[PDB]
Amino acid sequence: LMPYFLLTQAVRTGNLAKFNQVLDQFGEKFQADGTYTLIIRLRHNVIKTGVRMISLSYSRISLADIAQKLQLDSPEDAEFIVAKAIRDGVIEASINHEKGYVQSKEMIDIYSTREPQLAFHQRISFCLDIHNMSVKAMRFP
Amino acid sequence: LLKLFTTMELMRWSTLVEDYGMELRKGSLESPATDVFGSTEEGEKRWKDLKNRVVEHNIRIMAKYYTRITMKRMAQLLDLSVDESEAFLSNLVVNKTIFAKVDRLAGIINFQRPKDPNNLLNDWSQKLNSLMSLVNKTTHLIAKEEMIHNLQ
Amino acid sequence: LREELQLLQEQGSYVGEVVRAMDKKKVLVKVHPEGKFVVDVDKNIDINDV
Amino acid sequence: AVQKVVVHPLVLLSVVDHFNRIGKVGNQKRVVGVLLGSWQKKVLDVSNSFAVPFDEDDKDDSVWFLDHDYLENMYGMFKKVNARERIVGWYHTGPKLHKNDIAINELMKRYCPNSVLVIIDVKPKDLGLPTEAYISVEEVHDDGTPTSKTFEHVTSEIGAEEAEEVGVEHLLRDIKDTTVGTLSQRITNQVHGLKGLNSKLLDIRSYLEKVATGKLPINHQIIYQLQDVFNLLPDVSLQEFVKAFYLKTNDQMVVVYLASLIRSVVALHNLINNKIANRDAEKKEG
Amino acid sequence: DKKFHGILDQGEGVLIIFDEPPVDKTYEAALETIQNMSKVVDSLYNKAKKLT
Amino acid sequence: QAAELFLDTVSTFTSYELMDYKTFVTYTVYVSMIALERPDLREKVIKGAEILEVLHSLPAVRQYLFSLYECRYSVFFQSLAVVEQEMKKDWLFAPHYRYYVREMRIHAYSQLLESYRSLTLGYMAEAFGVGVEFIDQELSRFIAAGRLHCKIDKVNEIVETNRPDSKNWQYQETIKKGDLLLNRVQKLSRVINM
Amino acid sequence: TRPANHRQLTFEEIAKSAKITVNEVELLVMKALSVGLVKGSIDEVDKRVHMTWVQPRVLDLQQIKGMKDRLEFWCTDVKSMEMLVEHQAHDILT
Amino acid sequence: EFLHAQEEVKRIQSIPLVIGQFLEAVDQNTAIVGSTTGSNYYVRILSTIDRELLKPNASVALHKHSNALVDVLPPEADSSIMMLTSDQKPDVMYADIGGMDIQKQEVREAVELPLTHFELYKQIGIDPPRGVLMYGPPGCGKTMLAKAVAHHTTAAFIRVVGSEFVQKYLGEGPRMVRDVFRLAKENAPAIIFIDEIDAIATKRFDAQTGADREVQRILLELLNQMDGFDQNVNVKVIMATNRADTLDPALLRPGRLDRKIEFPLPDRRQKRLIFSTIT
Amino acid sequence: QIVGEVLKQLTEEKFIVKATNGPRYVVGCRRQLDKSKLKPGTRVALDMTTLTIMRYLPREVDPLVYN
Amino acid sequence: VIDAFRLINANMMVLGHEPRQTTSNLGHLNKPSIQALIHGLNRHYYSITINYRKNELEQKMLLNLHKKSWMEGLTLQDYSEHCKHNESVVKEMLELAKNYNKAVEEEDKMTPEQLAIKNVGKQDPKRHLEEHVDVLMTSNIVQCLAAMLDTVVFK
Ligand SMILES: Nc1ncnc2c1ncn2[C@@H]1O[C@H](COP(=O)(O)OP(=O)(O)O)[C@@H](O)[C@H]1O
Repeated sequence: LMPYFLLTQAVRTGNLAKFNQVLDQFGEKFQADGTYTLIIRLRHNVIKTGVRMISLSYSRISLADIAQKLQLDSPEDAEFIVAKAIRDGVIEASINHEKGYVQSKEMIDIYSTREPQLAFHQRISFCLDIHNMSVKAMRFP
Repeated sequence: LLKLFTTMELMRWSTLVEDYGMELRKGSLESPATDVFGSTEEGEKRWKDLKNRVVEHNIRIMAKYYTRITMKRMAQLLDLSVDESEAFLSNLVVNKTIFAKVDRLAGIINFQRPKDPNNLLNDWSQKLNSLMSLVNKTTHLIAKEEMIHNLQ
Repeated sequence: LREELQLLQEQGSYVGEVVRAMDKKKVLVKVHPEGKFVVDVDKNIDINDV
Repeated sequence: AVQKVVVHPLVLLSVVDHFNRIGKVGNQKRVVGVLLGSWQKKVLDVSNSFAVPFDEDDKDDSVWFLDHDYLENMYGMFKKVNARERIVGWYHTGPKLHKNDIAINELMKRYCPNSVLVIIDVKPKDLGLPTEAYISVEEVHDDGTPTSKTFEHVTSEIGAEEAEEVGVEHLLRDIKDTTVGTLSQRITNQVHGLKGLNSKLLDIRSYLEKVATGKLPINHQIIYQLQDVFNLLPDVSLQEFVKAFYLKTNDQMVVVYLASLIRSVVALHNLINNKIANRDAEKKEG
Repeated sequence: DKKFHGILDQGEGVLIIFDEPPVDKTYEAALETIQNMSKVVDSLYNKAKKLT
Repeated sequence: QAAELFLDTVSTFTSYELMDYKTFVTYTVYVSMIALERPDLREKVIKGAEILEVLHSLPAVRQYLFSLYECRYSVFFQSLAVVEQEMKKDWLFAPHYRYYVREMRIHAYSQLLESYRSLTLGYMAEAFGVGVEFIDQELSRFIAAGRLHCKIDKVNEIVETNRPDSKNWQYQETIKKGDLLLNRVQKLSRVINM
Repeated sequence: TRPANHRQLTFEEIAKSAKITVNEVELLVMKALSVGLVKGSIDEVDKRVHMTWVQPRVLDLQQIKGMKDRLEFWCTDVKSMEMLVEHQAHDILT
Repeated sequence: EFLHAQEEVKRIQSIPLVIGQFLEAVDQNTAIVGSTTGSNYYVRILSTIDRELLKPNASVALHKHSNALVDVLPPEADSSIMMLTSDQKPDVMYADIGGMDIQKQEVREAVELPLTHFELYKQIGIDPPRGVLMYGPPGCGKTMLAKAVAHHTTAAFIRVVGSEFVQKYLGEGPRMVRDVFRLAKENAPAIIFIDEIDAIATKRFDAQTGADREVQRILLELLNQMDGFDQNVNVKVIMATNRADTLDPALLRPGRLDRKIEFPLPDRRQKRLIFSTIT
Repeated sequence: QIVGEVLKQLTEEKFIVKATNGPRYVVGCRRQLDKSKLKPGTRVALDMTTLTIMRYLPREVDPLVYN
Repeated sequence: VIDAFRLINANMMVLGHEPRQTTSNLGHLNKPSIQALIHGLNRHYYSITINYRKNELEQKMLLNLHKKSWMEGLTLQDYSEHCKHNESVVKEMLELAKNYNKAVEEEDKMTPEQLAIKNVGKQDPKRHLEEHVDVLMTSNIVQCLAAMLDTVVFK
């Protein structure tokens, strides 16, 4: 996990050469585990992950600023990346071809308080399967 | 008195000084009237007292009628400018006579207390029960009138 | 428990300080409101059980 | 003149039994007697009943007879045994009311100034109504309407007599008309509440349809005055739900966290205790 | 020091004063119940009885 | 925990154990500064008469403590750097990158931007030291870290905070704990039936 | 006619209804509140008047079809939702 | 059906209760209670209520006609009034008193136990005092020390009032002593202050006249409660008397109450000090 | 009605009323009356049989000597 | 209590006593009170069996009409007292939290039933059982469903 720790640090930072070097050093175990194709996929999706994190960080971030932050050096590439993030739906960052506007959040609506209970009311389903298991497993003799 | 006591009329003192202001110039005896407003210094002081008095009266009657009223209309109704109208509004609120909240940058006012959801749903349920009682009473009334009308 | 409540409607039991255990299944007892109440013996407890 | 009347669960069955016992030979379908009780705080209550044999003829509804001496002796005995009891009204069966009611009221009001009429449905149990109350008002039908009889229904609600709970519980002891079994009982409550709402509102819709057809006389002068407000009362605006999006949804989600989860956790504790016990028993039996 | 109920919107050069509803302490009380009714029990009990 | 059991000003010796009573007090001040920001801390530590006396004994210590209490960032940041330098010269330097100055300024920035909605970066920079770019990068780094509940409008250079209501934030806390305890009960469902 | 179906009594709607000017709207709605026609809130940013009536009158019994239709709409909605919750509740009620 | 039956049998009425004090839970499904009119009888204890509020000698609730254990009333001070929580209230703080000391050093000694120091009572090996009788006249107030101290170190303060206690509620006297002792035990910062002992409560030289045996039995139960305290907690008990001569030896003997303090007359120098302080 | 004193109000529903001659009971209050009219330590009237508060009454003391 | 008996002459006791005749019906649920036993009545001849004329046309009338709740199941009552009721519920279940805590650290390794019998506490797992939590949940869901049913009726 120490090289995995450095991989996490590289994912957060957005740099390339350092983690490429450490992969060339100790990537054979990654190949043995069978994730090296995925390893390169992370190596080139580090920019996507950094874009998600910086979009969560900022409200209206400049495309030039995000390109400089994640080593894109290209306004058009930054625009393409934010387009790809929004079409993937991982983040809510939108595009305004004027300067790169992104909408902010809003106060809580009808379902924003109800989605936790809707996604969590399986508690009674767990209770009923527990009770049925008890019914199955209360043999007296 | 009949005009200026009740029914929340627009007490535009500019109109009143001629509609009901004849006591200043000539009435039946006009002697108490000339003592009050016909005087020069104390008379003008009591004139200003009528002016503000009717300003707060208009503010109060507007409180129970209009929730949000635009600043220009409120100032025109109070026969003053925006700053004077807001100053008198502050003078009322510091006395707690009216429940008023104003956005000064937007210059828009509100007189209704924010309804807590507890009592909001409570009055909703009271409305529901009023409707239920109305259903019961209407049902009995129409059924019995139906009986009387098919007694043929 | 409801039947116990109905029994307690008749006070349930009465506290008695036993003094004299006579041979003929008899105990004088003392009850705080009044005092001595000569009475028989129960079936679960013999004369000597007193 | 009374604001409202409240009927006890004390005289209904007595009236029904009186009907049953005096209808053995009198098949007029018309049981007429007096309901005695008390009126104290604009709330009238009935504590005792009495039936008198009574024969009618359809000819102008003026053929009848009673035993007034016996009825008055009954009232004197009832007042002697219980002074607070007084004749609160007179009752007739046969909810299809005839025209002798005015004469009966005129004759009996010497016992009660605000004479009222009570109809008991011995055989009918339509939805839940045991009886209906009637107040006599002949002071002009309306501002711009001709003369009429116009016996109106003073609002009636079934009261709660004391010390009858023991008897009714012992009597039924089979249905348990209480909130027992809370969840299922409230489900049944919702069910028959919806049933009653649908039936009554369907009756109101039928009354509106029949008024539109005009086959029956139209008492619009109170009908629209009472139903227009009902219809226009704004219980359809949903922006108050917008303002109260967490109307209780916070309580809903805390209950999901703290009742369903708590039940699941306690059931899990019971199951794992039982599993430990069963495993230990299976391992240490021999 | 929570002596006032507002937020200073410097961009608009104003301060938005808001009437804070304090009846929402049920939220925090429920969280405290969750914490002191689950943490103190689940970990301890099902780490003591790891084998079942 | 350290603070809760360490404010007790009952020393076994007048000057021993932790090298002094003054060093004891410096430990107390550091621990409290890590501990909280500014609630009735006035009535918890500031009211301490021995506390005020020992801050009289140590002016610079009194200086940064009163700077944090008064929320005057211009002197606060310099004094906080001095505090970090002092902690470097101390073997109790375990929070070398977490809780020397970053956590304290996380608390300070929370305190500042709360009761604010949109405070400009350029003016908050001079109200909080100098180097508008330095404050901008610090805010970006700390928002990435997770605290400082706000966002940055870079095209206009504004700090638009997002403070949840009492209901909203506590709701968020409850859903987080619901996630943790669903994980717990799923682990316990694994424990059962095996 | 509109049971809060159109609860936005804007100035233009008021002008269509009463062929009255803008300044007279204030006095007209004041007298309406005084008599008992409309008792709702009166705004001026949007000039919206909330709709509550507590002084009913003749509803043109030849036009009782509208209220009959609204009442039967309420009946259909209530019965449909009762049947829907019965469908959801067969697992207990059946 | 069985869930319906279970939720149906859970009615237990319990609206029209009456009060008759519990003696003690001998076992489960058996008990002994004493009603308000006496009539101590053995009863059956239902499983609805148990040890959670079934403290030994606290006043409880009973059914109107069944006298059965239904509920236990938590509060104890207002059962017979006799003062209550004079705590959380500065009436006269401490140094504001005009009597300066008289001694007041034995009284700071008496507050040492409320002023924690129960841990320092051990280790050092000292045995802190328990009973403080002040056999002084109304000079010094004799209650400016108990209205104070109770606020100097936050602690509950009770007037008790001996004259009121001797009354028809002599059978309930033991019970009220138990209740007030329980109120004190509930709050380790508490001090009992009893007044007007000398003339009415257990005079030892004039023979028993009628209800004097009731007073002696009440004092016996007070001794029983103070012995059952046995330094279990840090609450304190102080009587205030004008003359301790008529007092019973049982309270007067060491091992129950030790510290005798006399609060003398204004002491002309101290009197001038009092005048300055009040004025 | 029997005469007693409000020994303890307990709560809004149940109250402690002590008869002048011994027993105190946990009773209800009269519907028309309110707690502000009942108050603690005030003379009241309990129902003879059902044992519930029926009316509250003022009291008086008299020295009746050399008046 | 409605107990009916008969007074007897002196001859019934000198003949074969217990005038209760030869059948196995009046021995069903025949529990005379102690005072009745010590008195002659309810002991002279027998105790009479009671029965209630629960005839239909009468009993159906009573059950249908007297105990009447027919459109009263439509009450909404979302938060009339229920916000503070939920506050109190949270406080009660926090007490339950402390109780179930106490139980889980009691949890002794000596057949915990042995510990529990002598250290009953009437806690959430023992006496404040899941039934009370179910009552709270039923109240909440009943108010929820009434509110939501009327919300969908509101069209
Ligand atoms: N500063 C003070 N110093 C001494 N006594 C005071 C002071 N202030 C008030 N007092 C008096 O002390 C009195 C207490 O008297 P009291 O309690 O009746 O005496 P005893 O306790 O002997 O019965 C009060 O009546 C009050 O007037």
